[PDB]
Amino acid sequence: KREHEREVIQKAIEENNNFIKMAKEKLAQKMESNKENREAHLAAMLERLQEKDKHAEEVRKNKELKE
Amino acid sequence: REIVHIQAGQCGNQIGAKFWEVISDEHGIDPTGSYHGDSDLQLERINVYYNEATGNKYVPRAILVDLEPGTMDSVRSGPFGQIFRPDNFVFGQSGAGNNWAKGHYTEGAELVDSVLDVVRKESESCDCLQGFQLTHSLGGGTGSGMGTLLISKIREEYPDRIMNTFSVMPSPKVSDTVVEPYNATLSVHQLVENTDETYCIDNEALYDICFRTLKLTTPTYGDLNHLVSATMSGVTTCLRFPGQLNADLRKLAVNMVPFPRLHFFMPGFAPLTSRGSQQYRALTVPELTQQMFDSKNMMAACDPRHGRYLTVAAIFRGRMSMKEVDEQMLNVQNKNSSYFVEWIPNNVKTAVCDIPPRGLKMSATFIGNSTAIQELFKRISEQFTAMFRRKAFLHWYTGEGMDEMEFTEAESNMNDLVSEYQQYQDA
Ligand SMILES: Nc1nc2c(ncn2[C@@H]2O[C@H](COP(=O)(O)OP(=O)(O)O)[C@@H](O)[C@H]2O)c(=O)[nH]1
Ligand SMILES: COc1ccc(N(C)c2nc(Cl)nc3ccsc23)cc1
Ligand SMILES: [Mg+2]
Repeated sequence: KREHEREVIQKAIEENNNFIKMAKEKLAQKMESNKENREAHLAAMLERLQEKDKHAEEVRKNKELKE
Repeated sequence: REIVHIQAGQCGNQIGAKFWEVISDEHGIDPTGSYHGDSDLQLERINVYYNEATGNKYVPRAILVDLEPGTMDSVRSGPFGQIFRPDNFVFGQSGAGNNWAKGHYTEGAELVDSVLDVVRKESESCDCLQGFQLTHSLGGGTGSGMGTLLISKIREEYPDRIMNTFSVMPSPKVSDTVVEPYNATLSVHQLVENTDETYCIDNEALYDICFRTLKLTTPTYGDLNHLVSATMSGVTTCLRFPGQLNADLRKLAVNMVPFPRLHFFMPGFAPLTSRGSQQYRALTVPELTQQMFDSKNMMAACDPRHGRYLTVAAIFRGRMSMKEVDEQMLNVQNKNSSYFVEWIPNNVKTAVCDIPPRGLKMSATFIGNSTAIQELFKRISEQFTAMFRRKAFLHWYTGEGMDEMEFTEAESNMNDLVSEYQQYQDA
């Protein structure tokens, strides 16, 4: 009975620890992928704005060729 | 032959405090521990329950236990609270939340060694320890879970001492939480294995008595505990006073328990009185005898006519004819012989004590080992399974590390107890 008593309290400690552990890992993974995804969206937005500067340079070049 | 008393949890400490108030008054001890007593019958066996201190003070051999400090503060604030030895208050801070698992496995485990240290100190000063008596409820967390944890540890360290309990069974009519049937069933499983004798104090019966017989419309725990303290005083009479019997806890166990597991008693009391209001006509010995055997006077809500008395112990208190007491006790058995098992000859024993309890010229206390006690455990078993079949409210327990399997074993053991009581009701 003493053996079973400490196995019960060790089990309670193990479940509480595991819950804390999984919550900590779950949000660490969530914040990591959230940061990646937001950055990928901003990176794509700039990459298309920069293409607008590449195209605007070409436009002025073609005007020069017309002279 | 010293008894060590332990009271645990809210209910245990409240009925515990009342018991010490009541028997101290009977033995002529005031809240200071001084004896201003009339008779000398009062002191002859006073050492069964009291340590003597220098300056001829009498200190209860009592240990007060709780995982929560509140109701032990109220006891110390209480009338006789100054009589208890302050070192024998052992308490935690977090409470048990009405959870057997917390009292037994997580909160109670943290505190149980301190209690066992206090138990040890009191035992080492004993010339010859009889054993222990515990007051507790089975429906809460502390008295139920930690109380049964204490019983198990006390048995390991004192395996040749007697363990006696006054256990208050929960009732929906007087109920704190829905999980009482869980706590009670887990506790009964412990009581079956680890006590020699337990008085089943049924809050259902205490409520029915107050409502029906005592015409108290809204009974409080104060009204319930008046009944409890009267019963506790009566059933202890032959431990505390000199008589033709000079009983102790082991002889009570030997003569009341024909098979080890069937050690759960229905107590009875007469006359039934409410607190504060006194009635001025004493009973006749014939009246005492009939009332003490009446189902309306049982402190466990079971019908005695639904079973058989294996053994009975009866104690009559007050100045009366022992001849008339003998005739009336012989009368009830001879007229109702079918309700006493034929295979235990002369299974009714009567004792008389001259000192009556406070407020009564005459009283009768009844201790029955009846197969009808199975009704009590059946009632609790139904309430348990009603929730358990849907696993309702279990998370309170699995959250402390308990497994469903432990609930299944405790329920199955209590069903076996019911079967065994049924086995002897027909023999
Ligand atoms: N007769 C009686 N029963 C009580 C009293 N206090 C609590 N109870 C019962 O005990 C149960 C509650 O358990 P409790 O002892 O308060 O929890 P604990 O503090 O952990 O021991 C309830 O079902 C009540 O019916 C009391 O003063 N008298
Ligand atoms: C069935 O036969 C018996 C039942 C019980 C006893 N003993 C030991 C008692 N012990 C205490 Cl403490 N009180 C009383 C009161 C009346 S008997 C009794 C003896 C014989
Ligand atoms: Mg309570």
